[PDB]
Formats: sequence, C-alpha cells, structure tokens
Amino acid sequence: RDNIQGITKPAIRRLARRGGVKRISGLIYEETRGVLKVFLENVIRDAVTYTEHAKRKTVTAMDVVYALKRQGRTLYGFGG
Amino acid sequence: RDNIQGITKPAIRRLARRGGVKRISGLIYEETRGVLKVFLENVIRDAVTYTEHAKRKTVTAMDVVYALKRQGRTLYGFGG
Amino acid sequence: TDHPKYSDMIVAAIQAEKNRAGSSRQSIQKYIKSHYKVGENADSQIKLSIKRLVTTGVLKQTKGVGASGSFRLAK
Amino acid sequence: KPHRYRPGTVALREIRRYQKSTELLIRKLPFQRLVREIAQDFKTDLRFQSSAVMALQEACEAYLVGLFEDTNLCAIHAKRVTIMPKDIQLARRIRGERA
Amino acid sequence: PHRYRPGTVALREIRRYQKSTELLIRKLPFQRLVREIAQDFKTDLRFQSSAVMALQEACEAYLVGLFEDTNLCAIHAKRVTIMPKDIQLARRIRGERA
DNA sequence: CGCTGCGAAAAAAAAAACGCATCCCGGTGCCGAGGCCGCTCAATTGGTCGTAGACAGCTCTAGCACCGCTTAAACGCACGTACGCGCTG
DNA sequence: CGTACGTGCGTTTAAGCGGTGCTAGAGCTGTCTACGACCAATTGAGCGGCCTCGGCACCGGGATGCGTTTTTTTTTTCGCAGCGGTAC
Ligand SMILES: [K+]
Ligand SMILES: [K+]
Repeated sequence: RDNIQGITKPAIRRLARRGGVKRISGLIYEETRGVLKVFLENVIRDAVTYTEHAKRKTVTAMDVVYALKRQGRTLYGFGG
Repeated sequence: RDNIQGITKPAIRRLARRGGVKRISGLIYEETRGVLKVFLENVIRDAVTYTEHAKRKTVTAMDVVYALKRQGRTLYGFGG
Repeated sequence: TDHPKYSDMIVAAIQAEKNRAGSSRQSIQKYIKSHYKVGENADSQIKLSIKRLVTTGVLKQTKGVGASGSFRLAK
Repeated sequence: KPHRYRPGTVALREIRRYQKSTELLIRKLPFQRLVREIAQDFKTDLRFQSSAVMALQEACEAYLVGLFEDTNLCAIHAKRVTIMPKDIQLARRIRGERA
Repeated sequence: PHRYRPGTVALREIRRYQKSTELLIRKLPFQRLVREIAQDFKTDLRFQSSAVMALQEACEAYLVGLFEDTNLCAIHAKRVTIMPKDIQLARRIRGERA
C-alpha cells in the first residue's frame, strides 16, 4: 500500500523530542517521511545486494549490519 | 615559536573568497588559524607516525597521503 | 527628582530634537534617563502615552504602527 | 477554568521523557510494512529475520534523532525555536548527504 | 578617485579566485608552520618538498570547503558576513567537535 | 498654596491555594541471566623447513643554509557605508 | 541606530627566485638468522542443552516538589481633595 503515512505525526514528534526539539513546523512531517524514505531506501538496497550475493530469499540481521557499516552508520548489538 | 601568525589576514581572505564568502568578521582570521592548526596537527601526527613506523627521519608525500586517507580527507595526484 | 505626567513628562526631549521624520521611541527613551527621573516600567508607560496621543490626535505618527515608527508633536 | 499548561511546557516534559528512555518511538508494524514495501523495489517475495527489521528501526530512529539534533541547532542558529524544512536541508547539505 | 561600495570588489575577487586553482597561502610561512607542528611529535624531522605541498593542497581544500559550509550557516541566519559562530556550527554538524 | 497624605491604582510581586505530574515504596510474578552437564573441535606441543627481515654497508637524491635582486604582497590607517542588531506590533 | 568592516592609497616586509655549497639520509645490494608457516597428534577450552531463583518491570497508593491560576499583599507611582503654614 502507502505505508510511509504509517509514520504518524506523533511518531515523528516523539523523535524530534528525543532529539531535543521544543517546537515543530507543520511542513516537517512530510520532509521527515521524505528523508526516512531515502535512508531506508539506500540501506535496504545494499542489504538486499548482500542477501542476493549470498543467494538467499531471507534478509539476515547481518545483511543490514554489513549495509549500515558500508553506508557510514555502524550498529552494535545485531552481531558483527 | 608563533608561525600560525604567518597565515596572513589577506591569505585567509583569498581562501574565503574562493569559498564564495563576500563579508568577513575580524573575529574570523584567529578562529580560522585555530582550525587550520588542529587540521595540520591532526594530519601530521598520523603522517609522522607513518614516517616513524618506516624508521625514516624524512616524512614522505606518501606518509602525508596514507594520513589524509585515514582522516577520510583522501587526496589525488601525489602517489595515491 | 520629579517624573511628571505622560501628558507633560519629556516634552523637552521631543521639542529639543527638531527632526523631519520627528522623534522615535528609542531616541526619546535615551533622553528621560539622560536628565530627568523615571522607574523601570518607564518605557511601557511612554508607549501607552504615545498610543493615547495616536488615537486622539495630540501627537501625530510619521510611519509605522502602535509605538513602532516616529511620532512628532501636535504642531 | 479547566487546568491548562502553556505552549512549550508539555514539549519540554516530552523532551525529558524521551531523552531519559531508550524504547523505539515508531510503531513496530507500520515500520515493518514500510520496510517490506521499500524491499519490493529491489526483489519480490523477500523474507526478513525479525532481528533484521529491528536492526533497521534502531538504525533509522537513531539516524533521524541525530538529524533533528543537528537540525534544532540550525533553527537556534537563525534565532528560532521552531524546526523547519530549510533547517533539515542545511543539516543534510553540511553533513554531505545531498548536494 | 574610482571607489566601489563595500562588497563589489569582494564579488569580483570571488569570481577571480573561484576560476583559478593556484595555492593562496604563501608557501614558506606554510612550510615553517608544518615543521613547528612536527617538532611537537618528533625533533629533527625532514620533509620531501612534495609532502609539504600535498599538505598545502589538503589544507587549502579543507578551509575553502569549510568556508562554503560556514557561508551557508551565515545566510541561514539571514546574514552575509561569516562569524566564528558560523564555522562553529558547520564543524559541529560536520562532526569535527561536540 | 505646596505639600502631603492618602488613597488609590498599578503593577509587582508574592503567596498561596490547587492539581497535576514525577518519584519512591514494597510485594507480585516472570523470564532471562547465570551456572551446571557433557562433548566436540579449535588451541597447544614440538619439530621440520625455507625465507622474511635484520645488518652492514654503498650510493647519489634531495633536502637544509646562505645570498642578495626584484617584485608583489603584507601592513596599516583613515574614511565612510552597508550591514548586524535590537525593539515593537 | 550603531558600528564594524571594505576600499584604496601609502609605507614595511619578506616571499620568491636562481644559483651555489655541504651532507644527512633514502634506499639498494648481499649475507645469514631468527622467526613463522606447515604437519601431526594430543588435549581441554569453549559451546549448545538443561534447570533454578532473583533482579527487574510492574502496579497501585501516598508523598515531594513544580507550574498554573488567582487571591492577598507589598511596594511603587500617580492624581485629587484635604491639610498647616505664608502673606497680608
Ligand atoms: K635521500
Ligand atoms: K631475522
């Protein structure tokens, strides 16, 4: 469907909050959904390449880790 | 024991000019010299370390390169 | 140490500053404290006192709205 | 009158709340549905280790939050308190994420 | 008595230097500064002429790029002059300080 | 009359009352840490081989001083204008 | 509205240049040593099952402090009528 809109206005708020933002423009929610999209896009691609090269049909925690590490964005706690 | 001050107001201006800056606070030149210091310091540290590990009393262009690369500040045309 | 009415407080600063745009709210604020006496609210009382001149027609308003913009004398 | 807090007070309580906690701030399923969507653009009928979805949610939120942080500083830099697209935009331009 | 208004020679100097590629720092001052800074880390060190210039390239590149990032931070705050606080913002966002 | 005193009157400001959210107390109850059981495969031993790297020097580069001529920058100061900065509505 | 840059013309400097002279130090060659790869065999360190019990999240029930309003007061700050002393 169109699941990007499942990233609720309240959700993006909660995230701005943990980031230490007091006040939020209306325009932000769609810019945010905007950027999140490009993040998950660039990351999932490189993940699935790692899935594909491994000749699997199931994306493993490592695929995403290998991906995040690649993209500049290393993650601790899912292995590797 | 203060060559930093050799990096002349009119020179820092020439760099800012190529960088598309039109107007320059006085408080700037020092802050600049400041940043340059950290940047040179940072790189040469890692440079000389390359020099020391190769038991040489001469720092080589490649030392400077392996360093710039380490710092993610990768440089072309000196033996990359 | 006398701080008169807002219908005759710092008329001397306004009239002792002949301008074509007239006097502003800053320039006038910078005179009450340079010769006369005043409190801390002073400025917020000057404003309510240039607003009672703006609506009635005691002191004219060159440009701007409310306190904002220059305000000259009756004539 | 019925009791009421003043614009920006609840926000600040909400900052303290969410900077104290670690729990993920996006709803699990909606995010999952988003992931599997953006996966269909690269291969169909894929599957995902439960753990691979979370590793992304932790990767996404962590990311956004740090952007908001760099954003909120570009708002404050323009004598504001309100984050606006042009603030994010400046972050990403300087971060070197866009041109 | 030909004089131009604060910012018109700037706009020219920008166009002159954006077009060329020569190094803008005088080279000796620069060379010395390096050795000054090398002392800190080891005494009686010698430098390949090319190693120096490699550092001058990197540095002049670094700064010019900062200035492009600085300059936007400035404009972001509805200004046209760059001020320490502009740089400070840039580097903080770039990830050069906390 | 002026002075003054008071009596507001005006904010200040305080205080205090209200009510709301954040903490903490102490007994549930649940699940995952933490600790045993065997057991299996990766580390150790010891010992053979052969070559990477330590050294002892041999070369000739290239990097560090010195040195005035020739400029193009730097320094610098003065004047003035455009910009940054702050207040209000 | 205030002021701190920008331009530009005038002094101060020292970078740049081209060439010369001395020498560390780069970087290679050959020799030979010590160190590490390879193999085999022998082990116990370290891993995947089990089985608790206790540290942790939770929950409801007061208790402390924190923000809101709004009530009472303190302090300041004009303005109107009601004084006590001048003046005559
Ligand atoms: K050499
Ligand atoms: K050896």
